[PDB]
Amino acid sequence: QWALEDFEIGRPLGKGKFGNVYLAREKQSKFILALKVLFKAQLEKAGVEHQLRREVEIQSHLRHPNILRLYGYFHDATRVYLILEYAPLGTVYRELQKLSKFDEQRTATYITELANALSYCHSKRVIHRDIKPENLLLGSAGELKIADFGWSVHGTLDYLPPEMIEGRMHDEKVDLWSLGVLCYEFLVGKPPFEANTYQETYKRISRVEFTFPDFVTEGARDLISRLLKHNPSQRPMLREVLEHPWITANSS
Ligand SMILES: Nc1ncnc2c1ncn2[C@@H]1O[C@H](COP(=O)(O)OP(=O)(O)CP(=O)(O)O)[C@@H](O)[C@H]1O
Repeated sequence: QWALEDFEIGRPLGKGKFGNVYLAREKQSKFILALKVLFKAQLEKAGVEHQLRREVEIQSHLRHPNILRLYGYFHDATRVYLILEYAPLGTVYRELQKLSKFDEQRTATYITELANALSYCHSKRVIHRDIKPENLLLGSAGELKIADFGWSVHGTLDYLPPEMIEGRMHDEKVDLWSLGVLCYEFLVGKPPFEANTYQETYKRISRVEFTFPDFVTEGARDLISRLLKHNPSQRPMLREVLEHPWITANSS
């Protein structure tokens, strides 16, 4: 379909696992996009050549103002290139280092943008493992865009919920956990179950051992508490998140 020839490639936007993401421009149209290079090599030799074909396909056909568009793809000798919407304000990760914590307005805002993006994603039966802040890009007006592609129906642990590490059966509730983690991390500046070892983060996640710094408000504590429940069934539905004294008081 497309080829390396169709694009002027520019500066590096960052390094991924299996290659880098370049800034690029389609020549006939001068459309500005991102162009993700993944080497066939470290997909062959990591057992994922299968895995991405599925994520692409899932991604290939879903569309939402807060989900990163995949436009298309192609390949050459030993490289595969994906073709992405380009997010100019980078990752929420950098925004979080640059700022350390987020105020309640922006935090509630991002959680709204996410719930939406996710409830739409629920409406078509899709889900999310790698739902973490380095996988959250910011668009030209300042809005979230999920950029991790994420699965349908069957690693650092900070963002995994209990059900996925104790090896159990797991459903859309997984995303509810992620929002609690993401919410906590936006406000506090670090994930609720952070540790220095994989093996402690497990106990910490398994039991749901987290505490709040003094500066975190009764209303946030409540939402985060509702979201971070060991039993998945006990966690809310996304509409209850959206309509929540706190979210509602603080979003845009
Ligand atoms: N579409 C885009 N627009 C702007 N910047 C992007 C982008 N895609 C990627 N980047 C930048 O390049 C980095 C590497 O890409 P990406 O994060 O997708 O790699 P990756 O999936 O292999 C590892 P992970 O998903 O865990 O971060 C991103 O963290 C981001 O800084």
